[PDB]
Amino acid sequence: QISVRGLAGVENVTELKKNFNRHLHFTLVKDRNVATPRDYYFALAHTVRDHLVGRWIRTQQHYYEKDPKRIYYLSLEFYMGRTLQNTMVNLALENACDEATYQLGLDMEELEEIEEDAGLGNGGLGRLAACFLDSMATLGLAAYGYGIRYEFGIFNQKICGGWQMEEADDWLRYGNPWEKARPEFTLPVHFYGRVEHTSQGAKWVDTQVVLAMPYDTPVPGYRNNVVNTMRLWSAKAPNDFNLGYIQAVLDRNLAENISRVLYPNDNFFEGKELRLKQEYFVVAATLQDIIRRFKSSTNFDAFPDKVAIQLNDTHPSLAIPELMRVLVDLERLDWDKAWEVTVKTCAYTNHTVLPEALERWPVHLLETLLPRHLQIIYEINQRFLNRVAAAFPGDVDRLRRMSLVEEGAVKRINMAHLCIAGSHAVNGVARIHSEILKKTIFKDFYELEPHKFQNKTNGITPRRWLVLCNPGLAEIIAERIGEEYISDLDQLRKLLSYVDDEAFIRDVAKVKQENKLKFAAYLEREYKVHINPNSLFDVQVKRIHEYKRQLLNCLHVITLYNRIKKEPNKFVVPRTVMIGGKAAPGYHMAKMIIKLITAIGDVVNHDPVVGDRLRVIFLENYRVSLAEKVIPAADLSEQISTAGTEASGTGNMKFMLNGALTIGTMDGANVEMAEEAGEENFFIFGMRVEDVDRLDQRGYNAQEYYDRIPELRQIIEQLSSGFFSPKQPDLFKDIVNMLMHHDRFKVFADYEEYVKCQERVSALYKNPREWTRMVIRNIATSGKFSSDRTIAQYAREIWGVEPSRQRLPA
Ligand SMILES: OC[C@H]1O[C@@H](n2cc(-c3cccc4ccccc34)nn2)[C@H](O)[C@@H](O)[C@@H]1O
Repeated sequence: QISVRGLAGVENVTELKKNFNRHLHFTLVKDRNVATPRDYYFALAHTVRDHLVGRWIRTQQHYYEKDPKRIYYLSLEFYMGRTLQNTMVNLALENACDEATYQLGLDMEELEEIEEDAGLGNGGLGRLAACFLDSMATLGLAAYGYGIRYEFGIFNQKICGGWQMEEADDWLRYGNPWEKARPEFTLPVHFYGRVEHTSQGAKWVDTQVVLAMPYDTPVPGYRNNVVNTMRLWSAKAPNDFNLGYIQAVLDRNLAENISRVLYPNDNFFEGKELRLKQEYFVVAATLQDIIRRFKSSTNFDAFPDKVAIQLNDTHPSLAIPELMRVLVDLERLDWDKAWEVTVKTCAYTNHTVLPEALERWPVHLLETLLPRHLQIIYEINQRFLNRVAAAFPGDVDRLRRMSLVEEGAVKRINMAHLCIAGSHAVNGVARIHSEILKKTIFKDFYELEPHKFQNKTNGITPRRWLVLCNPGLAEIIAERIGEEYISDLDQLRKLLSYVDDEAFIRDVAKVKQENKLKFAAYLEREYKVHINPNSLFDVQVKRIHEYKRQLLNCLHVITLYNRIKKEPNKFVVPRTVMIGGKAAPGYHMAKMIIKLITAIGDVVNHDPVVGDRLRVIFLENYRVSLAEKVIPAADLSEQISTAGTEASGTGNMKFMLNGALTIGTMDGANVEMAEEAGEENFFIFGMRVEDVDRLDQRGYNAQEYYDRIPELRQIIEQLSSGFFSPKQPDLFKDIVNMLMHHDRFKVFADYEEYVKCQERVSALYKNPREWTRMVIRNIATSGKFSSDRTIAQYAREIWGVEPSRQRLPA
C-alpha cells in the first residue's frame, strides 16, 4: 500500500501464506474452523520469527569469527512493548505480511492488537534501554542487553471511581513466541554465607544457591540483517533445595520470587531486601556469562579491550565489586591490576539528581546478604579516600562528603559514589543535566577526576517512534527526500526547504488529522468516550510525579473552565486535554493527582455551558503501545517539569518527531530541542534553573502567589470548599496543603507565565497554515534526537568502538 513498508512480491506473499498455514496446523494444532483471533496472531508471529533465525545464527557466528569488542548493557529494566510490527519493519516484511494476511481474509492490524506489551520497565529509564538495543543493532555493534525476565512487568492500571487500581501484568499467560530458553547456560548465583580467610586469600562459604536460567530475545537491526541478543535471567531453585517433603517443594518459591515482579517505583528509594537480591542476581549471572564468553574467544590485561559494561543507573552497581571479587578471589589477580581492569571496563549513566532517588543501602543488609562484597567495598573506599586525601590535603569535610560509606543513624553505602570511583566514564543524559552533575551533586568527584565526566544527550529510535507508529508521516517525508533518513535522521533538515511548499503543508496537516480521527475512534471503540477531533489535542503522558507537574496542567485546565463560565458566549479555541500515566502504588500524592484529574473531568465534561469546547480525559493504562497511538495524534506536547528536575526526557523527542508543538520549561533536553528548532518555534515559559536557585535562597512562599493572583485564589478556593468533590468536600485537602505549605517544585511560581504562554498556543492554532509551518520546522530539526546519534557517541567516546552501517549477507 505505502512505500516505506517494503515490497509485496509475488514469491514472498505466496511463501508467507503457506508458512502461516503450516504454523496454524502444525504449531498451533488448529484449522480455520476452530481458530481464534489469538491463534491467528500466533501463526503470524511464528511466520515472522522464522525470518529472524537465519540472521540470528549467522550474526552470532560472525561475532565469534571476527571477535570484536563486546558491549554489555546492564539494566534492571527493558521497556520493549510489542515485538511483531517492529520485527516486520526492520526486516522489510510489513507490506508482504499485510498482503498475505489480507488474502487469507484477515486484518493484520487487528492481529497486532492481540500481542501483549513486554512491560519490563517503569518509564523513561526502561524505554531508553529498549531504544538503545535497537540503535546498537542498526549500527552493527556486537551488543548484548542483560536484565531480568520478570514474570510480572509493570501493573495494568484500571481506573475505578476515579482512583487507580493495580492488577498483575500476567504477560506470559499465553506464552512468549519471541523468547528462546537457553537452559544449557544455567548459572549459579550465591547469597548469604560468610567469609573465611585462608593462607591463600579470602573464601566465600556456606552460601545459598539460586540458579539463573537465561532466555534469549532477538534484537533485529534496521534492514542490515544484524540480529543481536537481549538475554534475560530467570530464577530457579536447585533440585536439592530444602531437601516435611511437601513443604520443602513448596518453599522453592522463596528462591524463585527473585525474578517474579518488577519494582514499580519511579519515585522513592526503597531499601527492600528482595530488590537488592534482584540487583545482585542479574549482576552475578551476567558477569559469569561475560567472562565465559571472553575465555571461549588467562590474560585479563586485554579484558577491557574486548569488554565494555554499561551500567544503566546504579541498579547494577554491584558489577564493580563483583568483578573485583571474581578477579581477586577466583582468578588470583592482585588488587591493583584487578582494579585497573574494572575501571577500564565499567561506565556509569545517571538519570536523576533527586536525592530521594539515590540508592543508599544499609550496611547491615549487605553484611547479611553479601558479606564479601561489603569487605571489597570498604577496601575500595579506603584506597579511594587515600587518593582524595593526597589531592586535597587537610580537607576533612571533603573526605566525608566523598566517602562511599555514609555515617549516621544507620550506616549506608552510597552506590553512586561507588559507580564514579569504579568507572572510567560517568555521563548525564542531557547537556544541562550533565552540567548540573558537575556543579552540584558530583562536584567533589568532578574536581578529583574531571576527565571521567561526559554528556550523552538522550535519543529515541525513529523506527518504532516514526515508521512503526506513524507510517503516514514517514511516507510523505519519503516522497520528498527518499528513505535514507530512517537510519540517518539528520537528513530531515532537507525538509526545511519545503516549509513554504503548499502541497507539503497540506500533507503534513492531512496526516495529523487522519491520526486524530483514528485516535478519536479508538477512544470510543475501546473506552466509549466522545471527543471532538477538530479541537487541539493537548497531551501530557508520562509517569505521575510531583516534579513533572501534572498539577500545573490541572491548574491551567481549571483556569480555562472558569474563564468559559465567566464569559460563556466568548469564542475559545476548543481543546481536548489528555493526561495519562501510572502512579507508583505507594506514592500517595501521585494517586491523589490521578483522582483530581478524573474529578476535574467529571465537572468539565458534563457542563452544558462548556459544550465540546473543553474536554478533560484521563488516558488509562499508559504504556508503550498506547504511546504509539496517542503521540502521532497530538498537537501540543506538555513538558512542564520544574527547571532542573527532568534529567532529559524522551517523550518530548517522540512528540517533536511526530508533528506536535512543545510547551515546556528550559529543562532537560527541552533546551537542546529549542536550540535545534529555534526558540521562535518552541513555547518556552517559566523559571530557568538560575531563577529556581534565587527563589530557594530567598525562600519559596506559595502564599505570595495566592495573595497576588485572583484567578489562582479562586482555583484553590474551589479545591478546598469541595467544588470538585461534592460528596467529600475535603477530599483534596492534601493537595492544597502541599501546594500552600510544602511544594518542592514551585507549581505557583510558574502559573502566570504558563497560562500566558498557553494563550499564545491557542492564538497560533487559529491559523492552521502557520501552525503547520512551525510543525515542519520542528520535524526538520528533530534529527539530533535519534538514539543512533546517542549510541554512536557512546561507542566512540566511551566504549571505544566504531559503528558500521554495512549489511551482513542475507
Ligand atoms: O535517561 C532516560 C530517562 O530516565 C528517566 N528516569 C528516571 C527514573 C527513575 C528511576 C528510579 C527512581 C527515580 C526517582 C525519581 C525520578 C526518576 C527515577 N526513571 N526514569 C528520567 O527521569 C528522564 O529525565 C530520562 O529521560
